[PDB]
Amino acid sequence: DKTVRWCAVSEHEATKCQSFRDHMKSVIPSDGPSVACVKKASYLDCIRAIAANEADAVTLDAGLVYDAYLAPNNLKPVVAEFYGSKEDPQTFYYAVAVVKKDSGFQMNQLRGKKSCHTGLGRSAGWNIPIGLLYCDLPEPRKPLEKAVANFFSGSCAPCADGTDFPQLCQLCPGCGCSTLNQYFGYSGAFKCLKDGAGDVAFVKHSTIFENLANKADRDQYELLCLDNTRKPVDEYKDCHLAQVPSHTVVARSMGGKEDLIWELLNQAQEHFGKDKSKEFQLFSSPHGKDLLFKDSAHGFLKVPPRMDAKMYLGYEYVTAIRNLREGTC
Ligand SMILES: [Fe+3]
Repeated sequence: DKTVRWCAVSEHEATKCQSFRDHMKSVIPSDGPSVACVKKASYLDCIRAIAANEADAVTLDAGLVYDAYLAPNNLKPVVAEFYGSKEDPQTFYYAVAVVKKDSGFQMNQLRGKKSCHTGLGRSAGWNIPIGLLYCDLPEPRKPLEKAVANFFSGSCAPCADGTDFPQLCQLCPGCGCSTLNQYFGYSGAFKCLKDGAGDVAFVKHSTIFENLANKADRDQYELLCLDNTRKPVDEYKDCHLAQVPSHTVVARSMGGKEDLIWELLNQAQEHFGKDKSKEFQLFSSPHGKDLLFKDSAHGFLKVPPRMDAKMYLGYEYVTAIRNLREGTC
């Protein structure tokens, strides 16, 4: 079988997936890999669809690769994004806290603010900033959601349960887990800050550059540094919360079609990759940012075949995510 069933998360992704499928048909020979689109309501539905042999591939933030590995889904990373450039491929990025200039507060003054997160469980939007915060609370509210809900004065945490924790959806009611939620993802969390809904956006170092083309506009923003100071958004290298690994395509650990997923993706970056074509762009869309893959990605690299999720993420990140979810301090 030469079809890779790609899992698209809701409507904008499904639109781009269809364009992906149709543009690959225009350049890959008829005996080559083809794209079929499967649409689901959230990454987690895609994880389950893949484990159940209803879909083959989906791209996940590395924090979500954790959930993807857990039994009984047992998926594995097979193809990783890289950032930066072909010339120096980065398989990491920086988690940063973006704030508006002249809002005055520092990192130790986040209590009571309104917070914009990319989504529950994601590296920059959640695992890093909450992972740094949780234990350092004097309060054992500590199985996360309730503790974060009380610490901030209202949030948008896409994919959180708004019935159980309404505070975490105050800025984005329903906490929708797809780009139909306008405050989902890196650029949704940035808009949440830009719009004045929240006081801080937990996103990545490219995010503000993806959204504000003009240096004068960007000058109205700053980064919160862990030593309770602020720096210009250009100085993320010296002012970030953490470095985290690349988003990656996951697949079944057995019968995953990983070899065919690589073939589809490699041939796709060849024809429609970074600045390759004006007919189609793997890495951007008129339909939204970060659909199917990150806009900030410049291409794909194959994951070594021995490497399971825990090896991909590494010991410190797997341990932190495990500890963060158990509230162990
Ligand atoms: Fe991410």
